[PDB]
Amino acid sequence: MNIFEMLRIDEGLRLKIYKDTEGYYTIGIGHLLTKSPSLNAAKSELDKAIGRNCNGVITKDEAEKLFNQDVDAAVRGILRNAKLKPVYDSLDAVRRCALINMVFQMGETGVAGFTNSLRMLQQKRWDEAAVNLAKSRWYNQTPNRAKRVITSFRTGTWDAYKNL
Repeated sequence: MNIFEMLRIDEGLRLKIYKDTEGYYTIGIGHLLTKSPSLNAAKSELDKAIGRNCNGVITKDEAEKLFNQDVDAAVRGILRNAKLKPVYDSLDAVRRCALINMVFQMGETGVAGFTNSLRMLQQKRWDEAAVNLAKSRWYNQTPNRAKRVITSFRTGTWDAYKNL
């Protein structure tokens, strides 16, 4: 298992514009298009992102390209972030994947706000961190995905995904 397979399980693949769990316009593998209510604004962002008139629809290939960009940008963002970088550097491979997953879903800023949990991860207090991460809107809103990520941080194995 790798970061790509992990995120592909959590986000799915949709080739037509869709609304995410939060009601936002998305396409492909969790690629947020806009937080704006206008499907029109979404179709415009999409065309800008792909470089063609897509009419709200993309190919598998296009979805995967966007995905490659997003994962890359998620990693670069962590590495550039003063709060995130030190945590990432302290982690093992699997747990690094878990942090990338959170950043891909909620953006750098959102994850950097998990001050206490970040501190516990840095200290390698697995059980305490899992408990703290669960006390969040994130967990209450998308509990099955959050549990999967949390288990990854808790155990340092891919057990939560070997099911799936």
